[PDB]
Amino acid sequence: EMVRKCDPHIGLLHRGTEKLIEYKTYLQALPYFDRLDYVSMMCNEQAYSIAVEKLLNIQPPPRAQWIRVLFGEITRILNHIMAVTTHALDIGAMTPFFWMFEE
Amino acid sequence: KRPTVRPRSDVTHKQLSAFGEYVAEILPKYVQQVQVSCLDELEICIHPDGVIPTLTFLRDHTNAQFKSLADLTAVDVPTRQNRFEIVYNLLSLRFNSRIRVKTYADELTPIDSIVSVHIAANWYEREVWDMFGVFFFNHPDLRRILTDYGFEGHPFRKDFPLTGYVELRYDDEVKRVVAEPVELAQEFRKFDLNSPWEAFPAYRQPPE
Amino acid sequence: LKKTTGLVGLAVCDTPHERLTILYTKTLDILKHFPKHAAYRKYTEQITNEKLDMVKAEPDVKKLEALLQGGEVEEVILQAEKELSLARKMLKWKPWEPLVEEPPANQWKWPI
Amino acid sequence: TSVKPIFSRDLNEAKRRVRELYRAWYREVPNTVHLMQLDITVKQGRDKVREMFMKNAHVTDPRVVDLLVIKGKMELQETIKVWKQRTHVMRFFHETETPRPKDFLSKFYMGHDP
Amino acid sequence: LHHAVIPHGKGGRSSVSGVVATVFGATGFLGRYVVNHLGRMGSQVIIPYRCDVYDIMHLRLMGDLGQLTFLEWDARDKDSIRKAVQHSNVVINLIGREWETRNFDFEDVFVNIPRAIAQASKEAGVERFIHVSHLNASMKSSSKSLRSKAVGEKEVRSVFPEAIIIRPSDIFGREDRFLNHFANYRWFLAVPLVSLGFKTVKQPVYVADVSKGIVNATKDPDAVGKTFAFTGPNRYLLFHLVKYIFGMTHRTFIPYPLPLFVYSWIGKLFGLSPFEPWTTKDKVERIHISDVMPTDLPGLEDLGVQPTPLELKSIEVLRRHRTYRWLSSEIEETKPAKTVNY
Amino acid sequence: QLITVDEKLDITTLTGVPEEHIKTRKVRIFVPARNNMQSGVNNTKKWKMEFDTRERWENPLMGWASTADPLSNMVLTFSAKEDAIAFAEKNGWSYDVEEKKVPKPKSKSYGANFSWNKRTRVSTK
Amino acid sequence: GSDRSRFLEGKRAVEDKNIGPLVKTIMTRCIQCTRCIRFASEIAGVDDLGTTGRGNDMQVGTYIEKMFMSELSGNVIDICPVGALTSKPYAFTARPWETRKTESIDVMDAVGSNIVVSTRTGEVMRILPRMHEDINEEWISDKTR
Amino acid sequence: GVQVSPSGEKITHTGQVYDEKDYRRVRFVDRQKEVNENFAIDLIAQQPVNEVEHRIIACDGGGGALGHPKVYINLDKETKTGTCGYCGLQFKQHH
Amino acid sequence: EEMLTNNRIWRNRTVDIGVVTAEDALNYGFSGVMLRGSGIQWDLRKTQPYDVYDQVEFDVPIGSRGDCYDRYLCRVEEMRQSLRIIEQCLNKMPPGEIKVDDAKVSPPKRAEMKTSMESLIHHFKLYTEGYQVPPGATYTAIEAPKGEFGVYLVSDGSSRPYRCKIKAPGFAHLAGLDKMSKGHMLADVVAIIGTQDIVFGEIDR
Amino acid sequence: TYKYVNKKEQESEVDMKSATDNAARILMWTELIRGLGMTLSYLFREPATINYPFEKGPLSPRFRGEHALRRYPSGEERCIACKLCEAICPAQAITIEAEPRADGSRRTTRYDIDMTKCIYCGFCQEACPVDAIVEGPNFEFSTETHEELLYNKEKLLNNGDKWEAEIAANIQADYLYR
Amino acid sequence: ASATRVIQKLRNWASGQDLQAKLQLRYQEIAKRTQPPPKLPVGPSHKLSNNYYCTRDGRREVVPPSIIMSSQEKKAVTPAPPMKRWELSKDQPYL
Ligand SMILES: NC(=O)C1=CN([C@@H]2O[C@H](COP(=O)(O)OP(=O)(O)OC[C@H]3O[C@@H](n4cnc5c(N)ncnc54)[C@H](OP(=O)(O)O)[C@@H]3O)[C@@H](O)[C@H]2O)C=CC1
Ligand SMILES: CCCCCCCCCCCCO[C@@H]1O[C@H](CO)[C@@H](O[C@H]2O[C@H](CO)[C@@H](O)[C@H](O)[C@H]2O)[C@H](O)[C@H]1O
Ligand code: SF4
Ligand code: SF4
Ligand code: SF4
Ligand code: NA
Ligand SMILES: [Zn+2]
Repeated sequence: EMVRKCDPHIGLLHRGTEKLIEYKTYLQALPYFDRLDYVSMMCNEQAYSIAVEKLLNIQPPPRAQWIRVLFGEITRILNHIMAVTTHALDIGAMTPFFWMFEE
Repeated sequence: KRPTVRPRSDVTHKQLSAFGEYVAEILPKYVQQVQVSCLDELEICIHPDGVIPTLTFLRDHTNAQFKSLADLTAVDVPTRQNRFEIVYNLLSLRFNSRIRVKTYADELTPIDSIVSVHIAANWYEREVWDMFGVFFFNHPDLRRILTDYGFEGHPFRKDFPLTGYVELRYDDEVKRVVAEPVELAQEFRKFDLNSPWEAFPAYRQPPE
Repeated sequence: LKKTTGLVGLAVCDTPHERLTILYTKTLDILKHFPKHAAYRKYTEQITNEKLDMVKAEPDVKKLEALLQGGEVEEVILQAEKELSLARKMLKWKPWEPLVEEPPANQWKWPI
Repeated sequence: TSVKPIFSRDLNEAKRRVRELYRAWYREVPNTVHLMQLDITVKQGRDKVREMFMKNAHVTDPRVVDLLVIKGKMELQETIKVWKQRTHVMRFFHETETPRPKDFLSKFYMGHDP
Repeated sequence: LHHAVIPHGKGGRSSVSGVVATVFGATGFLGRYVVNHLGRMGSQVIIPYRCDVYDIMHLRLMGDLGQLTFLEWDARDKDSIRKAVQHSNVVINLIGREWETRNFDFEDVFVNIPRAIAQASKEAGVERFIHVSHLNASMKSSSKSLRSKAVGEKEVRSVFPEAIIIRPSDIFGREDRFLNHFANYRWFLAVPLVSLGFKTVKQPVYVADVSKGIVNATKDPDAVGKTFAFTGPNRYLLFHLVKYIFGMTHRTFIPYPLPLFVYSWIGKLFGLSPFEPWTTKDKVERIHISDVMPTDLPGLEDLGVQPTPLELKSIEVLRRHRTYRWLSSEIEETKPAKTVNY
Repeated sequence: QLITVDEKLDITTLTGVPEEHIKTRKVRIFVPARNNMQSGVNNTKKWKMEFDTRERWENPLMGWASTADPLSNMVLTFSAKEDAIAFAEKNGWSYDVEEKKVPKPKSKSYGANFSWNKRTRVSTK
Repeated sequence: GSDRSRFLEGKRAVEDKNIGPLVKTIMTRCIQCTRCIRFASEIAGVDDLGTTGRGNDMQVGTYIEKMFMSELSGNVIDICPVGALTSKPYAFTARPWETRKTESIDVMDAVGSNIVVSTRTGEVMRILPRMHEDINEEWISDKTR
Repeated sequence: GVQVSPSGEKITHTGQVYDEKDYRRVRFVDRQKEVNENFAIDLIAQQPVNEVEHRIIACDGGGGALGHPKVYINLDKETKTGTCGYCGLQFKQHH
Repeated sequence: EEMLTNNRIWRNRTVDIGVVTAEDALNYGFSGVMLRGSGIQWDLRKTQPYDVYDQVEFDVPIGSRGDCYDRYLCRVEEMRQSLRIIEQCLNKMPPGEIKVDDAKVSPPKRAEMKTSMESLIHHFKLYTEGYQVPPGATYTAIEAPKGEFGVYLVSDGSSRPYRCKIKAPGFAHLAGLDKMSKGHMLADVVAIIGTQDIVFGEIDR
Repeated sequence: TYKYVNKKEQESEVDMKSATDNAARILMWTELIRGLGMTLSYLFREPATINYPFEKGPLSPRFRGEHALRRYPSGEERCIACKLCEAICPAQAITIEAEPRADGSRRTTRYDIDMTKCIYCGFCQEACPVDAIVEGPNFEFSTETHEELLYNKEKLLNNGDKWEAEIAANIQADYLYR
Repeated sequence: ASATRVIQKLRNWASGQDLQAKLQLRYQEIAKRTQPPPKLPVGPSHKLSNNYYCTRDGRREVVPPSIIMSSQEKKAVTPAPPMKRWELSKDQPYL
C-alpha cells in the first residue's frame, strides 16, 4: 500500500472553456468563470471583472467594491467549509460535513 | 479626480521602465523588445534561443528573484509566420512585482523546456503541446494532458473548429462508445458583432 | 541565536557572517572572468560589494537582517548561493553578445 | 530554405526513427490484443498498424517526420500503459462508420457534397 | 415524396433518411439491431411495445431527439395496430416466440399477428412491408413453429401482395438463443446431440448482417415482392459447430448421442417452466432440422451486405462463458470448425 | 545547425484534420465588402479566410438548422493578402483570392450645386 | 456621442407616408439628412421627394400622395442612414448580426451587379449591393433587390 | 381563435399545422399538440380606441417602468387610428 | 474544532503528512495555503491589494511545519479572519450606485432605458455587440480561497476576447501531488489530495 | 500582519502537576471524550430538516427558475421580436423567427428555448426591453424525456399564463432594484 | 427554542458551550420576507451640466505600450523597492 508514483490523469472535465470564451463577448463570457472554481463562484467573477476593468481603464464605484469584498469573503467561508469538511470526510470523519453544510 | 476612470499611479511605471532597461542591458543576446503597458506591466520579448538563460537569470539574479512561474501559455496568431507566442508570467515575492517574458514558435520549431528552471512548468508545457502542438525539447514527460486519449489535433489553434470534427455516442451493436463525424441538430450561429466605426483613435493603423 | 528560520526545510545557519563572507568573495572572484564590458559583471559586482560591506559592517545577526532586506539570514545565504550559481552559467552562456537574430517584421505588432 | 532541425538532419536519418517506431508498434499488437481483450486477430491488428504508417507515406519534410514519430511514440505509450481503453484502440478500426462512396455517381445520388 | 421525408444530411444521427418505419418486435434480440441501424442513419422509428417501459430503455439512446416514438399496443386490439402503422412508409414485422404461452400459440404469433399487421398496413397506405420468416419455414416441416411461419408468409402475401419476405437461418449474436444456447449445455456436464450431430447442417448468420440487410431493403428499389435467404458464408455439421463453440469457451466437450424421441421428451419438461423455457420440444426439433441448401433466392449480397464469418464474431458472444483461466485467450488459440459444401 | 529542405511547407499531416476537409474544401481569401446599410469602413481593413458553404437542413424535431460541416463557422483573420495565402498553402486548402476593392477617389465640391450653366445645379437643398 | 440624456421635454411625431409596396416609411425616425432627396433627384432622376414645412416641423416626403416607383427606388433603403426608409418585403424578419454574408453576383440582367446575399440558418433573407466601382457602384435595380 | 384543420389538428396562432400526409404528426399520437388558446391578435382587437385631445400622445404601455419604452404617435391622419408599435393600443383624436 | 483540532486520531492522520518545504513550494508554483502552510509570508490581498482590501484589517495565518495539519489550521483560522473582515464590511458599507456611472460599459437603469434615447441605444448595443475593450493584454491575479487565481486576457480591440488563459491555483498543486506523496501510504494520498483543496472545474477547464 | 497557527514552542518545564495531566490526557482519552460530548449535544438539538414536499425552502423574488412569455394587461404579447435575448444568450439557447402579423404587428412566429442549453443566467431577462421573457419562480418541472425540455412558443406562452399571477408580483417586488 | 430547560442544561454541558444564545436555526430575528420598496441613488454623472462624456471617458485614455527597447557608472535597479517584512499580529500573534 506504499505509493511509488502518482500520475494524475486530468482532462476528464475539460470542456474547452478557453476556446468557448473566444466566441463570446466580455459579458457573455462572465458565467464561464462561475463554473471554473465552482465552489468559489463570486471570487471567480471578481477575478474576471478586475481584468476587464483594467483593460477598460474604468473603476467600479465605492459601494460596489464593498459589496465585492463582502461577498468575496462569504465565498471564502463557503470554500473553506467545503475544503475542511470534505477533507475530514475523506479521512473518515463525516459529522462535521453535515454541521457546516447547514451553514 | 474622476470617479469613473481608474487611478493612474505614477511611480510604478517609472520603476518598471528602469528594470526593463536593466534586463535589456544584461541579456542583449536574447532581448528583442521591452515595453511597459498603461496597466503598468513589464514585458520582455526574447529570441526563443534565450528562453532558458532568460528565465534562469530572472529567477536567480539578486535584483530580480522572479522565483514563481505564475503560468505559461501560448497565443495563436495565424497572420504571423511564427504563429505561436509563448508567454511566461513570473512573480517576484522579494520585490512584490510581476514580469511577462514572451517568445515565439511555429509548427516545426520547438522551444526548450524550462522544467530545469521551474518545476511548475512541467504541466504547463504539456498543456501548450496538447492545445497548440508546440513541442518542447528536454521535457521529462511530454504527452497530452487535457484532451481525450488518441485525440487528433490541437483544439486551441485558431483554425481548429469550435465543435471539433468527431463526436461520441454509445453504439449498442458493438457495445461501446464510438467516435463518428460531427453532426449537430442545431449549428452554432456565428454573430457578426464588429461595429464598422472605429472605437479607439489611439490604435489606428496607417493605411500604407 | 534562532530556534528556527520559519521556513519549512530551511535550516538555521550557526555562523551566517562567515558563510556570507565566503559566498560573496567566491562570487567576486568568478566575476573577474567576464569581459570588462559585460553588464552582468558591472551590475552584479555592485550588488555583491553593497552586500559584502554590510556583513563586515554589522556584527549582529538581527541588525544585519534589516540592512540586507532579504528575510532571514538563511534566505540571504541561500540567495547568495543562487547568485554564485548563475555567475557560472552566465559565463558559458555569454549573454553579453549582440542579438542572436531579429524577429520578422511584425512578430511583436499587436493588434495585427 | 534553411531551417533548424528537430532531431533528424534529413529524410534518411528520420526513416531510421520511423522503422524503429514501427518495430515497437509491431511488437505491441499481440499484447494490446491480449491485455485489452480485443475481439480481433493479431494479423488484423498489425495490418491496421501498417495502414496508419502508410497514411503518411507522402511526407518528405524531415521536421514533419520528426513530429509524426514524436506523436507515434506518445500513441504507443498510451497503449502500452493501458491508458487507452477498448473504445480508444478500437476507434482506429472505424467499425460503426459506413464509408462514403468514392465514385461520382454515388456521391451525386447521395447529396450535394463533392 | 412529401417535403418532410426527403433525405438530408450525411447519414448521421442528426440527418434525415426519409425512412419512417414502424418496427413490430423491436424489443427482442433482432429488434435492437434493426432499430439501431434505422436510428443511426437518422430514420424516424415507431416502436410499438407491450412490455414494461423498463424493457425498452436500451432503445431510447438509438436515435437523435425525436426520432424514436414508443407506442403501447396489444396484439389482440386492431385499433392499436392502426395507431402505429398510420404514418409509416415501411413496416417491419419481427414478432416471434420460440415457445408457446397461455395467451399466444405459434399460430397467433406467426400467422394472425403478421396478418393483422399486414392487413392494417395495406389499409393505412404503407409502401413497403418487410416480414421476417425462416429459412427452413415450410409446410412439410417437423417443427410446429416452422410450419406456422410457412402459413404466415402466405397470409402476409395475400393481404400485402408486394411484401418483402426475409428468411434468415439461425441468427447468432450477443443475445441470441443459438450460440448462447449451446454454450449453456456445459451446465449439464455433457452435450446430448441427436445422431451425435453429424446429420444436421447449419449455416448460421450474424445478427448485424440480418439487420443490415433488413434496413437495406427499406431503400432498395429492386426488393419489392421478393423473398430473400439471409445465411452465413459457411455450412457446418452441428457436431463441428457445437465442438467449435466449446473450443471458443474452452469448456470440456463431451458429446453423446440421444435419440430424437428421448431428446424431444426432455424438451417437454423444460417447457413446463412458467417463465421463459430453457428449451422446448419445438426448439429441440429446430436445432436438428438441417438448413436447406440455397437454391435460387437472392441473399445477403443482393442487399449490399457481405456475410460475416462465424469466426470473426464468435469470441464476442462466447467470452463471457469462459472461466478466469481462459478469459484472455485470443481468437487464434481456437481451431476453426470444418465446413461442408453440402 | 541549419538544414536545407527543398520543398514547400506542408503541415497537413500534423493538424489532425480528416482527409475529407482538406482535399474537397475551397477557401475564399478576401477583404469583406462594406455593409451597405452603414457608412463605417472599419470592417474593410483585414483579410478573411472562409470556407465554401455546405448543406444545412431542417431538424425534424424543431426546425433548427442542422449541419454536418465542421468548418462552417471558421473565419480566420489576416493582415495581408500574402499571410492568408501562406496559411492556406501550408494547410493544403485550395484557396481562391479576390483583390481588395477600394473606393475610387471622387471630386466633391459644394459650390458645384449652384452652377451658372451646368447640369450639376441642384433644384433643392 | 454622450451616454446620457438631458432632454426632459416631449418629442415630435410625424405621420407616415405610403410611397409604394417596396419602401416602408416610418418618418418619426427621419433625421432630415436629405440623402433620399438627393439620391432620387440625381441618381434616379425622379424629382418627387422634397422637404415641405420649415423649422422643427420640416418633413421629407411628397406633400401629395405619390408612389416612389422606379427601377432604382429600393436604393433609398440603403442610403437612408436610419430606419425611416426600410424594405417592406424584408421587414421584421431578421437582425444584421444573425445573418451570414455571401458575396455573389446578380443574374436578373446582363450587367452582372455585384451583390451580397444575407442568409440566416440556411435561408435567403435579403439581397444587398456589394460595391464595385466599374459596374454597379453601390446600387442595384429593384428587380435584383 | 383555435380553428381545427380538416385533419383534426388544432391550428396554432401562427397558422402552423402539419399537413395530412406529414409523418411528423406521429409525435402527437397518444399525446397532444401544445397550443396557446388566447390569440393575442384576437385579444388586442377587443380593446376600445382611446380618444385624446392633443395631436401627439405618448404611450408607455401602463405601469410606467413596467411597460415598454415610451413613444409618441401622431394623430393627424384623421381616417385611421394611431397604433402603438409596442403594445398595439389604438388612439384617435377627439376632434 | 472541538472534534478535530486536538483529536489524536485527526492529528495522526494529518501531522507530518504531505510535508512541503518552502523553497520547493515556490519552485513548484504553489500558492495560497500551500505557500503559507510552509511558512512563506505571502497573500495577494496584502501584497497586491485590489478593491477595498487595503482598508479592512485582518491577519494572515502562517504555518510552521508545512504538513496537512498546518494547512488545516490555516484554513480554519482563515475562516475566522474572514469573519473579521465581514464585520468591517457590514459597518463600512457606503451609499451610492453599484455599477460604474458610464453607460458605454455598464447598462443604464431600466427606467432610463424606457425613457431616454441615449439610454435605449446604449442598452441595445451593450446587450448585442457589447462594449469594445481597447487592444492590450493583462495578467490579473487575486487571492482566491484556494490561491492565486489568474486571468491572462488578450483584447484585439473588439467586443470579443482574443485569448483568455485562466491560471488555476489547483493546476500546479495537483502537479505537486507526486512530490508530496513520497514515502506515504494509499490512505495518505487521500489526505494529500484533500489538503490541496482540489476542484477540477478550474484544473481542467 | 500575520499570526502563527501552529507555533507554541515557548517551552515550559514539565511539573509533576503538569506531567500527571498529560498522562491523564493520554491514558483517559480525555480529548476523545470531549468529542463524544459534542456529538451528544447535537443529538438533543432540533434537526434542521424541513418536511418536503409539504415544506419548501425559502426563495427570493429574484429567483431564476423556469422561463415564460408575458403579455400586456390587455392580453397582447409583450414580445416584439427584437431578438436581444437571442443576441445575449450565453448558451445560444433561444431561437427566434419573426414576420409582420396579420394586423401588421412585429411579432414572433417562432420562439424556442432549449432548456438543456440554458444556464439559467437570467441575462435574457435583463436584455428584454419590454419584460416579455422572464424566468419565473417555478423550479419543479423535471420531465421523463429530453424532448419535453425543448420549449416552443406555445409552451412558453402557456407558462406565462400559468404563472402570471405570481410573476407579476415578483417583478412588482424587485423592478425598483433594476 | 422549544427544548425543555433540562435538555438545555444537558446539551450545554455536553458541548461545553452556551448553545441557547447562538442557535443554528433561525426564528424571528430574520428580516421580514416582504420589505418596503427601495429608492436607489443615482451616480456622479447624473448631472445636467458640466458633464461632457469626453472628459470622463476611460476607454479612450488607454495608449499603446511604451517601447523601452526594440529593433527600431550606472546604478543597478530592482523591479521595485524590497518588500517590507510583515509585522506580527497584536490581536493574537500565537493562536
Ligand atoms: N435465431 C433467430 O433469432 C431467428 C429469428 N427469426 C425470426 O426473427 C424474428 C425475431 O427473432 P427474435 O428477435 O429472436 O424474436 P424475440 O424472441 O427477440 O422476440 C421478438 C419480439 O417479438 C415480440 N413478441 C412476441 N410475441 C408477441 C406478442 N404475442 N405480442 C406482441 N409482441 C410479441 C417480443 O416482444 P416482448 O419481448 O414484449 O414479447 C419481441 O420484441 C422472429 O420472427 C423470429 O422467428 C428467424 C430466424 C432465426
Ligand atoms: C437430460 C439432460 C440433458 C441436458 C439438458 C438439455 C439442454 C437444455 C438446456 C440448454 C441450456 C439452457 O440454458 C439456457 O439457455 C437459454 C437459451 O438462451 C437462456 O435463455 C435466456 O437467457 C437470458 C436470460 O435473461 C436471456 O437474455 C435470453 O434471451 C433467454 O433466452 C438461459 O439463460 C440459459 O439458462
Ligand atoms: S435619407 Fe432617411 S433620414 Fe435622411 S432625410 Fe431621407 S428619410 Fe430622412
Ligand atoms: S437564462 Fe441565460 S442561458 Fe437561459 S435562455 Fe436566458 S440568457 Fe439564455
Ligand atoms: S423576449 Fe424580449 S428580448 Fe427577446 S425578442 Fe422578445 S422583446 Fe426582444
Ligand atoms: Na434605411
Ligand atoms: Zn404602447
